[PDB]
Amino acid sequence: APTFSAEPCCQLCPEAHDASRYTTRYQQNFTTLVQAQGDWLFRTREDLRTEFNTTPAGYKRLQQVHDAFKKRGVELVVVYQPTRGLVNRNMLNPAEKAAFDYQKALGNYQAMLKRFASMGYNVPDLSPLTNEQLAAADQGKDFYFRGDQHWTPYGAERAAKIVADTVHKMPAFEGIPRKEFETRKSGRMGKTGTLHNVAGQLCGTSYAVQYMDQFATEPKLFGDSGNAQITLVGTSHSGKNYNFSGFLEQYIGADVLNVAFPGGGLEGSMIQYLGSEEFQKNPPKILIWEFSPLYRLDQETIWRQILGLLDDGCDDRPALMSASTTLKPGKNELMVNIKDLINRNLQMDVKFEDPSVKVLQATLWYLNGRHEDIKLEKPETSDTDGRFVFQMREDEDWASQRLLAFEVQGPESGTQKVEAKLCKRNNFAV
Amino acid sequence: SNTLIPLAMLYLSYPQSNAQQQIDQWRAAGNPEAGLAQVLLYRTQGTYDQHLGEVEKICKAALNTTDICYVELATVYQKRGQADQQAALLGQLKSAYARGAVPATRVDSVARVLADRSLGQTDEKTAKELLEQVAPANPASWVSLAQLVYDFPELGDTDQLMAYIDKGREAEQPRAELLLGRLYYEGKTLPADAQKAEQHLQAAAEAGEISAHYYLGQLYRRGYLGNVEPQKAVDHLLAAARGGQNSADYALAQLFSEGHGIRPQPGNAWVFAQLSQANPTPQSAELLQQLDQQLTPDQRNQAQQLLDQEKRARGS
Ligand SMILES: [Cl-]
Ligand code: NI
Ligand code: NI
Ligand code: NI
Ligand code: NI
Ligand code: NI
Ligand code: NI
Repeated sequence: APTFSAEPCCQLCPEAHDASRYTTRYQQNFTTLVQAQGDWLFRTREDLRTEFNTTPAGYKRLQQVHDAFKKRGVELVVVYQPTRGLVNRNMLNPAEKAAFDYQKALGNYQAMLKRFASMGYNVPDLSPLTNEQLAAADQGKDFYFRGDQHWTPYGAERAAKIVADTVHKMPAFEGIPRKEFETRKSGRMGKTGTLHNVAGQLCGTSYAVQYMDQFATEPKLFGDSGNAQITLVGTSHSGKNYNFSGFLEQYIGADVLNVAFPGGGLEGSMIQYLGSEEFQKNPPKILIWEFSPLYRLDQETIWRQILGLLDDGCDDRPALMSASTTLKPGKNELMVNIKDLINRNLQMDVKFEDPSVKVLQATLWYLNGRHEDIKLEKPETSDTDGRFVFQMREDEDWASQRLLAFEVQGPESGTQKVEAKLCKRNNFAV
Repeated sequence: SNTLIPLAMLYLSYPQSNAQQQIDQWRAAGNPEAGLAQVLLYRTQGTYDQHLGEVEKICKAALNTTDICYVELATVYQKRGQADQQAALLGQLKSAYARGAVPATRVDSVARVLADRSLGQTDEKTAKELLEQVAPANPASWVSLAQLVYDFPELGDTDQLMAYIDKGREAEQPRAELLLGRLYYEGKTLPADAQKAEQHLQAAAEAGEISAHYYLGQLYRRGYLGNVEPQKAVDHLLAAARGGQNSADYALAQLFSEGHGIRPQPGNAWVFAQLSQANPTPQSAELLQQLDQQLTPDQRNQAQQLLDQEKRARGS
């Protein structure tokens, strides 16, 4: 006889619109949260941006990386994720839907894709997936999770179809063995989204878990396969949770070696793979690289490492100077130079005996006390190689400065074995 | 005669009248249904597990006149781990069913006793072999087989399980719809499919099973279909509770407390935690105390009003 009713709770509190409150570094990727239909939230600065550009130094580095891979015999397929705003604007509430300049953001996103294409990169055109309006039969299969930054598996599959179109038109795909695959629903996942968590602690509220289908891809006498000739480098977006590499195998029709891992960001997965012996003994014909507009494309310490690695660091090569030392806490002088060691012709290769070393903090000493302080950090979300490879600095006048010494900061306590070689670069050969 | 057993059922079912001494008089007087009556006394007073040896004596005496004792003996032998006596009993039961002396449903109930994990170590393979031999003459046992294979995947894959459910869904047993709903709900022998779950659970709930209501309530509460549906969750959980599922009440108290997309309402959570106390748990009373300390006296009084108005569920 008595009636008991229940209500859906909790529009974003007005206090989350206050940019003052996103103080920590983590919170800064969410500034600011806005409420949309259902419990869709959006981050204004990252999801609703209209600008997809980098600096000229960035474009020059991207061009060099393309050309260096090409000399190693690798073609690159750039998967440049369109934003949550670009794809799911139609879930916005009317006010934000009318303030978001989708035509400008669409044009600038397409322009950055064309820029990538201009440097030689193979660029699958993902703009047709923006302005998503799902068919009635696909009502719940949104490109993005409502309160999280990752695509759903359905978003990944849709991107994979276009990527496979690009790969089939590629001359490098010739000679790559073909293989059939079968992809099936395998289970269900529940996502507590990052946006919902940040919202929840800003407003003292609570969000429902969003459930989503998981998928799995299986290969369907001498029918076993050799080594992959396509490699996928990427972030958490390419991890097991969303089956991006499964869908790529399914629609390309070929094996795909997946070396992504969460927390790798723009360069972690790439740096770890380039240092690997898999890449140096079985370099792929096609490397698919997955990232998004979230990452600055003008960090010089990233590309000095990627370019050093594309030249194979310092091995199979005469050393100019070498060190085999036990670091102690404090400053440790590994090498002291006579010979005219010109920054623009040099690279450093540093391996720690202990593979758990994630940080290299060091100083390159030049004439009259001019010094470069370097700090290279490996991701803490994957087993990494304890190896740091980097070209000397070449911007401004640095390219001509002569190298005098190299020192390395020791551990807070204990001792650590390290080996360091200084060598000349070759021109990205074998 | 059907005389002493209904009379004992009367003397126990409403003690407005000793019963053990009346059974002892009927036994000392040598009336053959005395032992069945005292077994009934054991079951109703909750002492059955304390007198298993005498249950065996009585039913082994009465077995050839009272086939329900086939179920009783089996229970004893499952409780006390007696595989030898169980083999002998099942041999005489297969014989009796061959001779036409025992109906197929009695075989079905014995098989379901053999697979009752709550009795000790089960004999699920023997259960399957009995059910498969009486299923052609007793279609309900198809569903029994479907459930057996479900609890014991050892004995059959999902294709085998579905063959059983189809042979039984010819009789369109509502239990079959309930089993399909649970199969798509629980994601145990198959990947979970919330839509197929919802469909088969809806079929089951329209046909009788209030437990389908519990599952539908949980389904709308969590949002496995993609969205939480608060009112549907409340309605279906409430129907389950009003039908005799205790876990429903606690569920509702959780629903009105935890947020997670449903607006917390402390008073109604209170009502349902109190209802959940019928079979209390630590978590039950702990939620009840937190909620109670969260309310004001006027809120508490209005909540007591709904509580009393809901215990006014005639339900008979
Ligand atoms: Cl039973
Ligand atoms: Ni090219
Ligand atoms: Ni194609
Ligand atoms: Ni993840
Ligand atoms: Ni300094
Ligand atoms: Ni109730
Ligand atoms: Ni919670």
